[PDB]
Amino acid sequence: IVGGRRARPHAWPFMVSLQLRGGHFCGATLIAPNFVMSAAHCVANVNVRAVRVVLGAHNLSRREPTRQVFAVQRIFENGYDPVNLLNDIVILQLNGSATINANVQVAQLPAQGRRLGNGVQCLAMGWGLLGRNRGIASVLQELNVTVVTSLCRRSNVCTLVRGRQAGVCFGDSGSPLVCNGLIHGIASFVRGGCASGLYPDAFAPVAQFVNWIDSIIQ
Amino acid sequence: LAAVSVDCSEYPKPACTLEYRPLCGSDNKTYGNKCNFCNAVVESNGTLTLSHFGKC
Ligand SMILES: *[C@@H]1O[C@H](CO[C@@H]2O[C@@H](C)[C@@H](O)[C@@H](O)[C@@H]2O)[C@@H](O[C@@H]2O[C@H](CO)[C@@H](O[C@@H]3O[C@H](CO[C@H]4O[C@H](CO)[C@@H](O)[C@H](O)[C@@H]4O[C@@H]4O[C@@H](CO)[C@@H](O[C@H]5O[C@H](CO)[C@@H](O)[C@@H](O)[C@H]5O)[C@@H](O)[C@H]4NC(C)=O)[C@@H](O)[C@H](O[C@H]4O[C@H](CO)[C@@H](O)[C@H](O)[C@@H]4O)[C@@H]3O)[C@H](O)[C@H]2NC(C)=O)[C@H](O)[C@H]1NC(C)=O
Ligand SMILES: *[C@@H]1O[C@H](CO[C@@H]2O[C@@H](C)[C@@H](O)[C@@H](O)[C@@H]2O)[C@@H](O[C@@H]2O[C@H](CO)[C@@H](O[C@@H]3O[C@H](CO[C@H]4O[C@H](CO)[C@@H](O)[C@H](O)[C@@H]4O[C@@H]4O[C@H](CO)[C@@H](O[C@@H]5O[C@H](CO)[C@H](O)[C@H](O)[C@H]5O)[C@H](O)[C@H]4NC(C)=O)[C@@H](O)[C@H](O[C@H]4O[C@H](CO)[C@@H](O)[C@H](O)[C@@H]4O)[C@@H]3O)[C@H](O)[C@H]2NC(C)=O)[C@H](O)[C@H]1NC(C)=O
Repeated sequence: IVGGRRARPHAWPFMVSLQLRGGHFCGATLIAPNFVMSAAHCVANVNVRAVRVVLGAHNLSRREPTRQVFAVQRIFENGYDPVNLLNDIVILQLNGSATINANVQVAQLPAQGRRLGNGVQCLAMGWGLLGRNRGIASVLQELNVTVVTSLCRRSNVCTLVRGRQAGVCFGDSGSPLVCNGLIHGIASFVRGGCASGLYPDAFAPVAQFVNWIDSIIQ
Repeated sequence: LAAVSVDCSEYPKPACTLEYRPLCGSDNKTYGNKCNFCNAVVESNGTLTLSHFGKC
């Protein structure tokens, strides 16, 4: 996240880190005790058996007693298209079920096909880059964004930080976009690189997939 | 001798996905993932090469 600020410790206790042996590579959201949701493109062409799912994190660089660590048992996709960056959502089933406490809680999702309109105030967050070569965050960063309709297509939720070069960057894929308490996007892509100040960041529109989500999580 | 490579042939792409899988360039910059790296290789008009996988 470029241009944002440090979250308060365990402010967003549904925020998950996905990690391979080099550490963080994508974000995810806890949507039920044993299920996390992310972007399809994070797991495509990686060895899913190697991915550890970390709950309870705040500063990735530190040894945190809070953390809960799972492995992935199965994945569910729904026609992810890498060419067009469509249906960029996945659900990973954990090989166990989290303990719910102050540091780890399950997120709230909108009803199917609820649309945000132009100007809605949301928060984005993530442990990705702080800027073109300022490197990856240790401490979860959050960022106030606005939903935008221009320069976006209808199969995405788009956001933009007006008057600043700020937004999502590498390592924030799969992280939530939260709007009025509910989880509306999954960070998916940029264009023109990070924080261009020109093209809005694109999320996968969770509200389009709620029937599919429900068909897994009950 | 590690003969490290990425294929940047489908490049450029207007958009990148946001995963972090870093690549260390011959310019000693860390690129965030293959997409961000490959868009830079086509913009260097081919003089930017791969040093190794990971951060610089
Ligand atoms: C779902 O999948 C989960 C994640 O799986 C991993 O990721 C995936 C992607 C894939 O790679 C998997 O193959 C991979 O495992 C998985 O979670 C795994 O599960 C493993 C098997 O269950 C587990 O491994 C082993 O755990 C042993 C536990 O024992 C330690 O803790 C207990 C409880 O504390 C102690 O009684 C033991 O003595 C021991 O260590 C010492 O513990 C205490 C002292 O007793 C501690 O003290 C500190 O804590 C105090 C608390 O009050 C506090 O006062 C502090 O100040 C301080 O005193 C230390 O002294 C500690 N000593 C240490 C840590 O060194 C381990 O014994 C065992 O390790 C040994 O063997 C390994 C192999 O040779 C060695 O590498 C290692 O160094 C040791 O020699 C081993 O680690 C994993 O921990 C865990 N992985 C995670 C979380 O990443 C789930 O199990 C699975 N769930 C399912 C299927 O249901
Ligand atoms: C950037 O975005 C952020 C976040 O965006 C929102 O959240 C995300 C997740 C998405 O859902 C987005 O879509 C949302 O927009 C924006 O932050 C939001 O700002 C709003 C105001 O600008 C705000 O609304 C108003 O809340 C006031 C009441 O707040 C209390 O209680 C609630 C419930 O707990 C809590 O959310 C608040 O933070 C606050 O909590 C108290 O805080 C104090 C200070 O920390 C605590 O006191 C200290 O506590 C410690 C504890 O150890 C210690 O004891 C100290 O000694 C002590 O001093 C206190 O304990 C807390 N209480 C509790 C119970 O925990 C309202 O009064 C206000 O009222 C009216 O006005 C509004 C405006 O007209 C009306 O809309 C409204 O209807 C009312 O008429 C507001 O409703 C949100 O709370 C806040 N959200 C979050 C998550 O922080 C931000 O605005 C945006 N910025 C920009 C610039 O766009």
